[PDB]
Amino acid sequence: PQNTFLENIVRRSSESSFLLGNAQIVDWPVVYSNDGFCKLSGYHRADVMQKSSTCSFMYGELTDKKTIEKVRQTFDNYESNCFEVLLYKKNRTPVWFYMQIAPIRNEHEKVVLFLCTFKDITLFKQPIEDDSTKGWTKFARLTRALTNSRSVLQQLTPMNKTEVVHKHSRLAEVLQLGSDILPQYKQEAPKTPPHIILHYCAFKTTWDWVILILTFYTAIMVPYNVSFKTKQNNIAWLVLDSVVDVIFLVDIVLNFHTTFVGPGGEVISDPKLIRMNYLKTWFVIDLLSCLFSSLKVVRLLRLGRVARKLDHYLEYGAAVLVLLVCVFGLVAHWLACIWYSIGDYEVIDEVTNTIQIDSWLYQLALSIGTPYRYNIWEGGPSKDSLYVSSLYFTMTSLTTIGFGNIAPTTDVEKMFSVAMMMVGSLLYATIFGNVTTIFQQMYANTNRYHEMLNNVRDFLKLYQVPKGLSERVMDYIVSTWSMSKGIDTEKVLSICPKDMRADICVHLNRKVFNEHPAFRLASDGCLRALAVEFQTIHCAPGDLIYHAGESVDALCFVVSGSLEVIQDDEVVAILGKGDVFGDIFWKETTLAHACANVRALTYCDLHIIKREALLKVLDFYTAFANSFSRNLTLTCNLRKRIIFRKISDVKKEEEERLRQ
Amino acid sequence: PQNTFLENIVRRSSESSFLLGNAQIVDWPVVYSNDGFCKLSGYHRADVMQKSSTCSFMYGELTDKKTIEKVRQTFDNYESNCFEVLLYKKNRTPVWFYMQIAPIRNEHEKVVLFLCTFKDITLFKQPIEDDSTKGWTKFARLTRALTNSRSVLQQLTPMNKTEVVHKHSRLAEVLQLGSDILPQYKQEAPKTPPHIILHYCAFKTTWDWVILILTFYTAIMVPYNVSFKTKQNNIAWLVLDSVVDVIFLVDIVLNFHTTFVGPGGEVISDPKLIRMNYLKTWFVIDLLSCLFSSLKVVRLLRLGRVARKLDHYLEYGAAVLVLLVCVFGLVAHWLACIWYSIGDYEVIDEVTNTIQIDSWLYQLALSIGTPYRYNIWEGGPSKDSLYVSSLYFTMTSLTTIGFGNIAPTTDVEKMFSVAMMMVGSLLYATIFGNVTTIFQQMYANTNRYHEMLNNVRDFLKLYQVPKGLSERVMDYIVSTWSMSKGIDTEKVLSICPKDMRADICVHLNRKVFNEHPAFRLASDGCLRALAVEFQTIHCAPGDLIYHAGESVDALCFVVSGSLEVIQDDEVVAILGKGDVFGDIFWKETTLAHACANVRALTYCDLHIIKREALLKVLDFYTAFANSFSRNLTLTCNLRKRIIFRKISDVKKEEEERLRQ
Ligand SMILES: [K+]
Ligand SMILES: [K+]
Ligand SMILES: [K+]
Ligand SMILES: [K+]
Ligand SMILES: [K+]
Repeated sequence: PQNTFLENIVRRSSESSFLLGNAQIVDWPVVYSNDGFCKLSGYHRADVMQKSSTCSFMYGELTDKKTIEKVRQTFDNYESNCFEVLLYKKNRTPVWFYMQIAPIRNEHEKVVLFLCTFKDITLFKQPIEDDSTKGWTKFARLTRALTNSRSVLQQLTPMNKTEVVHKHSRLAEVLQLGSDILPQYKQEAPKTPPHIILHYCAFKTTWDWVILILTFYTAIMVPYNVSFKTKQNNIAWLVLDSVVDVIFLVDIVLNFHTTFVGPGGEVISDPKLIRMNYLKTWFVIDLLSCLFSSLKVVRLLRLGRVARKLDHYLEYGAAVLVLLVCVFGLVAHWLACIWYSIGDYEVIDEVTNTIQIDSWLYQLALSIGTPYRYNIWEGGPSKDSLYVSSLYFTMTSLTTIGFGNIAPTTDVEKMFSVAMMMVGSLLYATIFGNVTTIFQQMYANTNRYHEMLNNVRDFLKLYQVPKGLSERVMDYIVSTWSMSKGIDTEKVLSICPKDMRADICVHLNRKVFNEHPAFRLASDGCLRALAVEFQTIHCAPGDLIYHAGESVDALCFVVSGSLEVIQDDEVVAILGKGDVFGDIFWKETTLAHACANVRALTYCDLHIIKREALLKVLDFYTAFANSFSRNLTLTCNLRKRIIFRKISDVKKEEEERLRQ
Repeated sequence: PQNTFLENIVRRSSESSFLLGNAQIVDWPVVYSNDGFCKLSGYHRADVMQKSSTCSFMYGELTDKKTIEKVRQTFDNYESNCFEVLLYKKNRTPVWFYMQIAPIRNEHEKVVLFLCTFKDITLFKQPIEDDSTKGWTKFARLTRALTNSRSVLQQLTPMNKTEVVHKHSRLAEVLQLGSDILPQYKQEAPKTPPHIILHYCAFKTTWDWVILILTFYTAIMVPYNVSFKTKQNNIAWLVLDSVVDVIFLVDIVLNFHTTFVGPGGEVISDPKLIRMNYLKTWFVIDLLSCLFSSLKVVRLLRLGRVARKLDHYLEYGAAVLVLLVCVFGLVAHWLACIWYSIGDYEVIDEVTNTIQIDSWLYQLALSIGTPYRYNIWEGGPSKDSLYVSSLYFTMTSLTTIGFGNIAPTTDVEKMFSVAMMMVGSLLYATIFGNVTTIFQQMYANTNRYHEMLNNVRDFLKLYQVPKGLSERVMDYIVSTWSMSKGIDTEKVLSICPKDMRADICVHLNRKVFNEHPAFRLASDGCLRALAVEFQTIHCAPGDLIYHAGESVDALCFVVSGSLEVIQDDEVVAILGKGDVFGDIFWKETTLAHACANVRALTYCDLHIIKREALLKVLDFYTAFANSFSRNLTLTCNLRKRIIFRKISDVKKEEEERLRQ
């Protein structure tokens, strides 16, 4: 979903000098300048920007005031016209210009920009200049000013009294561009020329699936008709072939309207190139396949379409397995057809008029019960029995089972079965390799988890870590792999450079920004920085976050669970569900000693930010630092001690005081 | 094993304002405050904490002194009562409050906290105020003070003379909460509602195994009865089916009392949701299976339970192999049943009254010796021979052996055996893939070791490292892989963020803390820092730790073996089993030159700490730095030289002195 607007303007331009300027802002500042206006006026594309689009920076002394009034009025209310003005270049050279103001609409019909096309008509008019010494100086400059608009555009009548003709041509140009000057500045979808269908359309995929099914049907049925002679010839079967043939012809015609995917880029929608691409790639095979025994067997070339279209599916693992099973079936069928052809050729020698005992057809006739008769020769098995027998034999010989009811006994059958085995071994090996790769795909991840589990267990066993601490480590490993399922956040967030990382981190830390009053006067950039700098931790019951002597260097926000801050074996604070603790880092500049132990009661969830990152962020943004200081109050400051004296000690010391 | 105490209090609360305060500490400081007390008094949950739970910070001028005496007495000795007091909000607004003090017991019946529930009865009493100008000001505030306790709690009789009714309701509320106010603050185990059994209980796993065995039995026996017609019908077999059916009905009833595991969380024990979950997931299959040929064959739907329950076992590698072997056996049995059904249907055409020679049953009858008789038709093989023959054939066709005694010869048998082969190829490929994955699991680790071994050997051979140094490198590689078995401590310790790392490191370095007088006045935090900062090394006989010019930058503790410090080819120190050497880093601030070579005599073990980490730790903790300086004496200081003059030189120079 691009926003191709400059590309359309320059494609339509044919070497123009458009001067896109903003509309909603006062004075209509210039936003963009083509590198054709840098030569028509001498102003580079670094000072023309942010200047008024009324060309107030090129208005001089003898400029027409009334044209200034007209252009001011045209800019005032949104309308398009055409004017001829007399401006000055960077060298204070008087030059006549043609201006073609036109507004450009937004997505929902709003004026956003004002496109100002400029043309040069210096040689086409009389630019009277005062600082001249000879008459010829009034002529040569005309050739100097106009070079790409005289010998290129209007050179058929470059002689006098043609100025009115030039004005008429300019008027015709400006009148017949009603919709060409408004390309609808908007983020639109890709567009295609008429009578062109997208290769990824909803209709095209269904057409491709239909073509695949029909190609499979042809591959199944053509060898059967070639080998078993069919010879039924109904009217309910000769029309299906014709329907399939006309469908394939329709597909050949329709493939000329397909958007070829570019070499690493995106779709290409130029009919002058798609035709040539198809002709050079795959117009010979398609024509040959869709054109006697040879004419009817050449139709197996339709598998080229299946080979071409199966590229995205071949990436997967199960799709290759299904494809291999299908080709296994088709190969078995084709070998069955060849085997029956051999068996039919071998029986009944024609030089003599006897029947061969060697052929598998005669042995099959003995084993079924229907023998041959007559001596022309008639009898034998039915037409279904022959095909079922052939398929059964070629399936015994491809799966490496080989029962032995139907087996080669003639010289030709043996040297054909040798090739059958040579092909079948490779096919079977391919299937086995695909299956084992498919299994390894998932057992790789499972073994990756179990290897870490076993390594941790063996490390704990080796260094004789006492029971009660090994159990906690094992439970933590199991629990974290159950919760996260092996998905590491850092590896995923390393990808997607820092435009989606900030948004993802803001979403992850939404519970400490939405439900906390401190992060309420923060700009988007500051929130992005804080979100990418927090990181979060998960606790377990009994785990300690800070001990009695650790250095507090992180502000911790509690979003789930409950914490217990205990000092001198006495509970002094209970936290949970929206409490912040730690130390006041931004105004102390000294790491302190955690005065109390912070234990976890239930399964907690903390969003802790390190000291250095927080200080860096608060130093970069000044106003937010003041807001953060004013609006944040820690519910448990782990720097100062709470002074108290226990009741049991009071009662114990009272007795001693009474004694003395 | 959570400590859900606040959750129980807030669940029982029904929008109360409990004010949990400590008990063992004098004045009973407030520990936790609900975010319902921040509006009943205006005190935020940042200044109410660490204040006396006697509400001394809200006691005003006209507060009842006698109620103060009662609450002081109630806090003095551990007892629970209820009082009505007249307190002040943050805006000095007189407000009547109901206080419901109650102690909370520890695990072993000890008073720990004092829960003080508060209620507002402002509109329910007459709060006389002095700073008033009109009578109506005495009424509107009543609507302002009470909003969530008048229109929500008591709105059925909001008229005069109902104050006594309100007092009676309050007394009834306080009297009938004897056990609800004491949730036994304690780290307890998960609890379940009555008549609910844990899904991981010791009984549930046995029940699941029994159900698995019975499902396997049904899958084995139902097709046999369907296909071979059985027709024995004893009284010792019709009751086993009934017993299994009632057992499965009992299981269907009992599965309504199972704790479903939450989506990523832990068990869910709400009967109103487990029932709906079971009904939506798996109540149709279970009902259909446990309900003619169809009614007796639908029982194979019981395999859904096996499919569901086998999720944790499917992770392993050998369990999948056992499952695949079992399904191989069951598939062979089912194909045997189908094969016998086909063979029985084919023999003896019923249109005529003859016997078919094609069927495998007739060929089997010929090969055994028992033929068919009569022409109704009687004879043939026994009932055991038919089943053994069918199983043998379908096992020859699944293992890709295919002897050929029993093989398809009829049209139906061939087109059934084709499907048999199509299934068997995939099954056999699956088994092979599983086996090779299982082998690769362990050969991956073995090859990982051998690849490093070969790389080291080839690197030593390539750069022609002289013999006597390559041998030492190879011996070190072999010895360290024998001792550690490929278990890297750093990779294991990277996991388990810094709460178990400190404990593990303290345990690993226990031999330098317990058996050394220097680490005897160290707090837990300092020991944790030192333990996580040491790292340890293993030596070999002949290896040198420090040379004659290296920079000493580590304090080394010897815990096993013996060291030899030699200077000028003379032994000047022997160390071992509790000796510390190195340099005095904390008061020199200059890296020195090791004055002597420290060789290893036996297989040593050192716990060496780098200079930077030790200095950082000793700079963070001040008192421990003084204790460490006072209590540590190095047995071999590798900064100062020992001045000595050898005896052999004395004797040699004596002769020269006598000569001159
Ligand atoms: K075989
Ligand atoms: K294999
Ligand atoms: K094989
Ligand atoms: K065989
Ligand atoms: K045989």
